[PDB]
Amino acid sequence: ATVKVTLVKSLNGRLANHKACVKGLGLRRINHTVEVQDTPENRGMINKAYYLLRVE
Amino acid sequence: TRNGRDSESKRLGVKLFGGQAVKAGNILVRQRGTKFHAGYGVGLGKDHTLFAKVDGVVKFETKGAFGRKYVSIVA
RNA sequence: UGCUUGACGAUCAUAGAGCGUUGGAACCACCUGAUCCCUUCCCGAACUCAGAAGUGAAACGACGCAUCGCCGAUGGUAGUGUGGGGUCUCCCCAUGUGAGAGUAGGUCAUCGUCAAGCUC
RNA sequence: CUAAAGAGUAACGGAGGAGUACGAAGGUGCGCUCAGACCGGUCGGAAAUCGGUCGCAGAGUAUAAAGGCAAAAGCGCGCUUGACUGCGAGACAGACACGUCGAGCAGGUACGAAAGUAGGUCUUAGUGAUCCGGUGGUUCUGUAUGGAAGGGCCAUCGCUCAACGGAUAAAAGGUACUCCGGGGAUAACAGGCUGAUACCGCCCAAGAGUUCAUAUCGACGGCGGUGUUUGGCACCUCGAUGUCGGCUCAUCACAUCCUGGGGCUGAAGCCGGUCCCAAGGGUAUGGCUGUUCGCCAUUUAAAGUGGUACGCGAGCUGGGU
RNA sequence: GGGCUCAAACCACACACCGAAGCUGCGGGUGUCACGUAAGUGACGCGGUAGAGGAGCGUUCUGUAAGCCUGUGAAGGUGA
RNA sequence: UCGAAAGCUAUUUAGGUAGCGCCUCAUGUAUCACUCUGGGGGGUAGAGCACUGUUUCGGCUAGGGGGUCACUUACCAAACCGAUGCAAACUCCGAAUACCCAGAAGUGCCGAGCAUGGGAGACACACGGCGGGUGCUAACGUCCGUCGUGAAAAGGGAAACAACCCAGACCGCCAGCUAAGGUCCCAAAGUUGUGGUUAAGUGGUAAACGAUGUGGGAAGGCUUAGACAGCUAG
RNA sequence: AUGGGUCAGCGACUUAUAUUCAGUGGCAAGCUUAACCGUAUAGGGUAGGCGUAGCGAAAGCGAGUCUUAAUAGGGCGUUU
Ligand SMILES: [Mg+2]
Ligand SMILES: [Mg+2]
Ligand SMILES: [Mg+2]
Ligand SMILES: [Mg+2]
Ligand SMILES: [Mg+2]
Ligand SMILES: [Mg+2]
Ligand SMILES: [Mg+2]
Ligand SMILES: [Mg+2]
Ligand SMILES: [Mg+2]
Ligand SMILES: [Mg+2]
Ligand SMILES: [Mg+2]
Ligand SMILES: [Mg+2]
Ligand SMILES: [Mg+2]
Ligand SMILES: [Mg+2]
Ligand SMILES: [Mg+2]
Ligand SMILES: [Mg+2]
Ligand SMILES: [Mg+2]
Ligand SMILES: [Mg+2]
Ligand SMILES: [Mg+2]
Ligand SMILES: [Mg+2]
Ligand SMILES: [Mg+2]
Ligand SMILES: [Mg+2]
Ligand SMILES: [Mg+2]
Ligand SMILES: [Mg+2]
Ligand SMILES: [Mg+2]
Ligand SMILES: [Mg+2]
Ligand SMILES: [Mg+2]
Ligand SMILES: [Mg+2]
Ligand SMILES: [Mg+2]
Ligand SMILES: [Mg+2]
Ligand SMILES: [Mg+2]
Ligand SMILES: [Mg+2]
Ligand SMILES: [Mg+2]
Ligand SMILES: [Mg+2]
Ligand SMILES: [Mg+2]
Ligand SMILES: [Mg+2]
Ligand SMILES: [Mg+2]
Ligand SMILES: [Mg+2]
Ligand SMILES: [Mg+2]
Ligand SMILES: [Mg+2]
Ligand SMILES: [Mg+2]
Ligand SMILES: [Mg+2]
Ligand SMILES: [Mg+2]
Ligand SMILES: [Mg+2]
Ligand SMILES: [Mg+2]
Ligand SMILES: [Mg+2]
Ligand SMILES: [Mg+2]
Ligand SMILES: [Mg+2]
Ligand SMILES: [Mg+2]
Ligand SMILES: [Mg+2]
Repeated sequence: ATVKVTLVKSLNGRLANHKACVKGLGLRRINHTVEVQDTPENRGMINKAYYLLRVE
Repeated sequence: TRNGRDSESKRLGVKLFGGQAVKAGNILVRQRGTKFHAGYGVGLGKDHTLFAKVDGVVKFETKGAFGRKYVSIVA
């Protein structure tokens, strides 16, 4: 499938690998939405940084 | 009577973990005694250094009648 | 066809220990003797040699038994990564993870190569 | 150990060791298995040597601890010198300099019948760069030439250079007679944070109080408050924030010394004790001492306790410091 | 702080709204890549001390310059 | 345009310097990060008592001490048995994380990686969270690990308030939506809605301990064979 | 905490010689001169410097060389 992911919280002051999880999904700024393939590798980045994202 | 002395850290321990490619001569374990024992293709140094005698991948195994942890090199 | 015995392994206690029963045809052990090879900081005890009168007593092998040992869940609990919160020496919530102990229970192993005998 | 299950990781953190030893305590082949307990046994006893059972590493391993140890890495015996020479794939460790491990090749050995094992010791401490000088080798160099000297190369010796990356071959103090450059990076004063300590209050109540815990006290313990003493820290100030005491002038708090109002009393009265309320006003003079204080004398209704840069030196003093 | 008590407090739930230089909109500049052998388009960027890198302004003198400007007013000064 | 450090090691060194770490530029070269899956070692949190120490009961029993002076125990106590606790320098056990390696998708602002070279700065750090030592689990204390912020970061919130919360400012706009935090007035936005609690201005500072404050819940005793309280009498 | 009463003027990364790296030029297996000469920024002067070969302490050997008993391993070098 394919899932809509939107960054809703700022990346300032997060852990480095949480930022790399948001950066690894293609997200650049707050309220920016990407379309990533619903794959286990992409899901693990969404699950790690769930508190920063809005997934729908 | 008092304290304040210590010796330098010896940088002991496992250098190559299970499934890592090894060349012959590669040091696998630095240890004080034989916490790990030399299995197939693995040599033992004066100071009980475990080193590779053949090329392959590290395999850690516990086996034998004494429950010794062995370091072996497999293909 | 399978069994028994012996040697060597796999594995290293769910495999061990203890207790009890059993095996001498062969194998093995105990056994006989010591001049010969060889041995004892003394001693044929062990090691070694030449044997087969005696015995399965010891040991060993097999079989049985949860007394010990060993193995051991499920559930819960403790801890804990991340995010958040409180009354912030310490805790809680969401999510992920998850023991140790203990409990129910389990175990008197399993497999391979070769040689001899027997069985079918 | 701290050290947070890879490595590493500080403190004038918590504990111990080293500055060696061994030609056997190294190598190898062969062989063996401790400590302790119990029983029996001449001296012999808790414990000596001997025999038996249990024991299964609780012993040993030159030495501190930790990690190891059955192919024992522990113990004995025979023969030995591999505690060899050149090296060295490849790694670990690491700022550098140093450091660690090492298969394998060649030469030459030792032990074993042989496969094999041996480049020191169960491992991790036992150490000191360069310069300079000394000694043994050397096919190198040799200031015209041949030599030599001297130099190079290889081997090796001389540092508690221990402040151990070692300034020199060679080195202690005084300064209130002091001086410069700096620092609030760092002390003394005051401020700040904190509150161990201090002071004040409370909780429990064994006990004292003739009996009677709580009129008055109250052990053993516990909980607070204040900022208030002795401290802790080092945040402000070292291109300067004047110190103790006195004098003058104060201002605030209340945990009240007098006066005012009360409850309880082990309160007959007079006088007290304790607690609650109350901050309006008041709240000594001298001797000694620089004293604050204190002791003393004599008063007073009383001679309060604190904060205010231990109030107050661009207001005085200068006795102390 | 005023003031507040069937709160303007506390507990629970819900729907609104306010709120930044965050995000979006509109206009502009600039950096780096890519496409462009072009003007330019596209994407992503553009807080900053020590410090590194890049690109400029202005002043005096020399050449260009025996030129050019200048008493129909130079430099300087003072306003727009 | 990019953009640190206040670390390690050494230093007659400690407020200096040097190599490495971290910044920048250039050249070259192909790695790197996140996640998933798979392969590893560990001895921490927790736990435990199998070892080493340290506990407390009880049972049984040496041995020691009394009465004899050959027998029996007034009194202590080894071991063992059972129950029961503790430990940074205890461990029969033992996570989560973190770390090492391999393979794989997408995303990297066009690059992350590495190498070589030119130029540095820096080697006084501070606070907050978490794990610790130390201190009194005192200090805006001190010393480590680790992350975040400040340093070198403006804006909004926390009254004011480096280090906390939200968020990272290229410029302009008299446009809109949100974050933290808020919405009676100061002062932008609910004197919003629903159901409760509080009466202390608690809210809007604190403990042991004390109390018929008040709300909810689950039980129990006595009770119209007279409960509790009051009154009369014994 | 420091410094500055204000204004105007002055006031601090320079220069020489050696050198390394970068950029940009000349020439190129060569490149370049110094002193000096020179009717003199020309031209000459090529002594010297760097490069074209390395290894070794060195004698020396040389695309090899050093270590070594070793033509084995290894070090550095050689394919510009
Ligand atoms: Mg015999
Ligand atoms: Mg029998
Ligand atoms: Mg279990
Ligand atoms: Mg379990
Ligand atoms: Mg560690
Ligand atoms: Mg760790
Ligand atoms: Mg005896
Ligand atoms: Mg005895
Ligand atoms: Mg030994
Ligand atoms: Mg001569
Ligand atoms: Mg000589
Ligand atoms: Mg030193
Ligand atoms: Mg004098
Ligand atoms: Mg001075
Ligand atoms: Mg200071
Ligand atoms: Mg002070
Ligand atoms: Mg001050
Ligand atoms: Mg001043
Ligand atoms: Mg009062
Ligand atoms: Mg008064
Ligand atoms: Mg009046
Ligand atoms: Mg007096
Ligand atoms: Mg007088
Ligand atoms: Mg004063
Ligand atoms: Mg004054
Ligand atoms: Mg005066
Ligand atoms: Mg809105
Ligand atoms: Mg706005
Ligand atoms: Mg913006
Ligand atoms: Mg735009
Ligand atoms: Mg920005
Ligand atoms: Mg900028
Ligand atoms: Mg002029
Ligand atoms: Mg930037
Ligand atoms: Mg020195
Ligand atoms: Mg624990
Ligand atoms: Mg990986
Ligand atoms: Mg320093
Ligand atoms: Mg420092
Ligand atoms: Mg620090
Ligand atoms: Mg501090
Ligand atoms: Mg400090
Ligand atoms: Mg600074
Ligand atoms: Mg702010
Ligand atoms: Mg404000
Ligand atoms: Mg309003
Ligand atoms: Mg309303
Ligand atoms: Mg209040
Ligand atoms: Mg009644
Ligand atoms: Mg001044």
